[PDB]
Amino acid sequence: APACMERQLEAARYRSDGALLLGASSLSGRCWAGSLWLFKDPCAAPNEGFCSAGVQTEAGVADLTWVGERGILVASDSGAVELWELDENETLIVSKFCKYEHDDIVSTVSVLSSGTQAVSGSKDICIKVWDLAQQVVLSSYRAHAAQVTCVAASPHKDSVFLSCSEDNRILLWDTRCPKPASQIGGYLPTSLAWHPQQSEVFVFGDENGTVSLVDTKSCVLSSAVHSQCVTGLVFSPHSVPFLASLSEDCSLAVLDSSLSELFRSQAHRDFVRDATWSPLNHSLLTTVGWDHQVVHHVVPT
Amino acid sequence: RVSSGRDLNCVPEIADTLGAVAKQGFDFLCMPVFHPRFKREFIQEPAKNRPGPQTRSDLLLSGRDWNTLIVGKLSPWIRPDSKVEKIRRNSEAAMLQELNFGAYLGLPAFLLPLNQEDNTNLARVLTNHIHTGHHSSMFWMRVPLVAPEDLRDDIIENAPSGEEKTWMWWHNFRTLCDYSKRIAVALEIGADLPSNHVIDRWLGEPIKAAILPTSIFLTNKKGFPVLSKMHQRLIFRLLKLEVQFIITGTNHHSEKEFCSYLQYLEYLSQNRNAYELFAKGLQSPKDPIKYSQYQQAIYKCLLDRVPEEEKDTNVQVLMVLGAGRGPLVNASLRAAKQADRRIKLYAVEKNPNAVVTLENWQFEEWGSQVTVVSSDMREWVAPEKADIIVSELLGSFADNELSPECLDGAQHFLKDDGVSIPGEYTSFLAPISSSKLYNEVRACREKDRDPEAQFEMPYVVRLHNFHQLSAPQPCFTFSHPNRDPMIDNNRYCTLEFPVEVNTVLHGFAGYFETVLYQDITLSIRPETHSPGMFSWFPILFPIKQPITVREGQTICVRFWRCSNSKKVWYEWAVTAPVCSAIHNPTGRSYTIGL
Repeated sequence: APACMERQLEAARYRSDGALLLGASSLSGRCWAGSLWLFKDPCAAPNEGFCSAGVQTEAGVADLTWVGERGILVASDSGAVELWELDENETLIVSKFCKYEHDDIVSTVSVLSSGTQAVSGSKDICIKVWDLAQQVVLSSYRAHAAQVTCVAASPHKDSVFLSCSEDNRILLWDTRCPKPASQIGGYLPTSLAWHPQQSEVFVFGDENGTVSLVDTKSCVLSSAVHSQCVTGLVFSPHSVPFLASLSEDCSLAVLDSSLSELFRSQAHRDFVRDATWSPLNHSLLTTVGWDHQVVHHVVPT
Repeated sequence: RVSSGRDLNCVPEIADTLGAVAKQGFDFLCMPVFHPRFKREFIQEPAKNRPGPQTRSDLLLSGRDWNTLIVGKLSPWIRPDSKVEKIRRNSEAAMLQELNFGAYLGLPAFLLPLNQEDNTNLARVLTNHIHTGHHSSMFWMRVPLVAPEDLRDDIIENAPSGEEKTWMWWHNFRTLCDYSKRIAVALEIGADLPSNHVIDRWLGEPIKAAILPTSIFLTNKKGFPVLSKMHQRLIFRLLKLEVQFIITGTNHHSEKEFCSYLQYLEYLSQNRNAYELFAKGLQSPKDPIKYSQYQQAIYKCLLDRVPEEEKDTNVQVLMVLGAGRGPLVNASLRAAKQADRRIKLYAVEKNPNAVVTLENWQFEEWGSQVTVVSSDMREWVAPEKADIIVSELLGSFADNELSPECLDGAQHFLKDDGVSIPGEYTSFLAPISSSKLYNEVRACREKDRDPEAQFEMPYVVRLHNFHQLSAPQPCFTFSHPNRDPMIDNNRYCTLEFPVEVNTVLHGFAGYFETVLYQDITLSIRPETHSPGMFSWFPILFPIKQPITVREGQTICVRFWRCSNSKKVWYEWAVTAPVCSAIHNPTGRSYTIGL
């Protein structure tokens, strides 16, 4: 297995049995290569020797997500989307494929609700849609005018995903339609999250730190939560979910449907990159950052 | 041969990338000095105390590799013209840091994205870095031919100036950076191209690189990438401007081993003249094609002057004013052999350094047929009256270099039946846009003179990096001999040139046309350029402050040729659409001395 890991952790993604997945990359140093690390224990992280499996990549790692259970999908620095299988005992990681279909960095990646297909947003303005079983791209929609900062596959409808970019556009997509995209209503959008139950309504975060709740049919119920760029909006697995918000302010604020702040963690020394609620304790929120800390926050509810 | 490079935003290790890159034949690598996702905070606590190194250390490559094989890239997260105060000020500081590392490394050039409408702040950060003693570096502003807001797909549930504004982003950048010589354009091509009327303008810019995405390349029937013909023409022009071609993107032709895209540039650069070959390398004022046309003219005169039965008895008197080293006298003699006619010849030069050469010619080759006069053509009290006076007192601008004042001075020893060669010449003007010639004009800023007088004086040049806005119009006509008494070479003229498109005007280019004799013409006018004649280049007349023009207007320019017994000079002024100060008044910057 790899002997070493990188400092700048960029992604965190639980799965159903509570195992923790980290994407880690060298955002400095001689080698900007990156690594994936699977932990059966979120508390064993980030120490290399206590993991269950992990592998080095031949290029950076910007984002990742779960394809089913025995697979991982990876957004590379190299303008490519990599699908990595797990071994039988999940002690090893194996490339399902690596494909270079972007002229620039794969900024974000999301999987469609059926698990067969994936959407890869990017800085090379064209968004693309992947068939993961055939391992080939079916569609390439160059609708934006700038870097697509973030996207969000719908949690109920397989053909639907969101997209936002530095052009201030916020687009709802439907790959069944002939002109798939449609626009949703001055500061730029940074990250998006669908509400997992109100499938037609979502939230967005902007560089000014304002957080908003906006419906597909519509309007900006919002609050000035953060001071700096809201990198991620993540929804808990409750029936009544709690909206985690993590920012470049090095702080973590967790919200509810009212968008009023319930909890604030300034424990991180640098940018919080990702957040993922654990399935075995719905009060427990795990975060990672470029300060290399792996933190588990337990939230009063 | 073509020069080329690779635009990689991912560089895991520099020796691995530069190792596989150079093997594919690229001359250089465009890469970022800091990781493009590695955002940095400077104003905001607690992030500003980030431990560790901020980038890959410069020791990994030798100083020769940095200064020659590498080009920098500004990080995409940098929006120094963002509206948000905290996103702006962190973004000003990062740019200084990525540019000063560009200096510390010794990089030859740096790539800076221009894609927004407003780039006022980005220039200030770059205006403050130029004035730091860092001259070993260049700035390649990355601006596309077609904006991202027009090349996109129209697949959105809303409806989709608009073609030229990719330039106005740029002209509003360099104007803010005072037209610095250290700022150049990397022109990002895409599959959709504008009309050729715009391209002809863009090539007036300092295009120093061309960025070619792999996504424009088609696939030929052999499976290899090619460009459709509307691109290949543009690249043929870019090659003439000697730009460096940058292969942005990734292998869409995944089987072909990405170097195939470079192979086609090394194909087009082969399969595509002597004026460009002879010319090479601005200057303030062996061409046998130019002298033959004098010879054929003399031949066409002597047969017209001398009937066929007077060939042996008609002594035809020629005066070769401005003989110099005597090539026109060899021609004046060769025409007589070619015409089989008797001529007596008075070669006139003042310059003793050349009379030494003529006098040697007289004794070695020409014999007593050739008289030489050491006194000048305006002083010499001649014994006999010329039937012909032959000359090249011409210049790049025909009435320059005192061809008229000398010939019309040497008219009092010309027969009344006589003719003059060149008998007529007419100078021609057209406006031009040239951001590179303008900077080469400012480069003449010279101590111990008025620092704006370099614009009140012309410059001879092989116009290469220039765009022409209108067909040239005749400015000044002279016909010799002057059939009239007193009337003077002091002349006034006005010209109105239409305009098609938004463009700056940086001067007016001088050409000329001359009728040596009937239907025999030397000329460097482009639409009537003489073949293989390259002795006389065009000239450039600069203006004090460039003029930014709107389509549908007219460029109205006024030139004067004025003189006294001592000095001769030009004055010029643009008065429509805007008033430019009358240039070179009273010869304060330029004269051609009588």
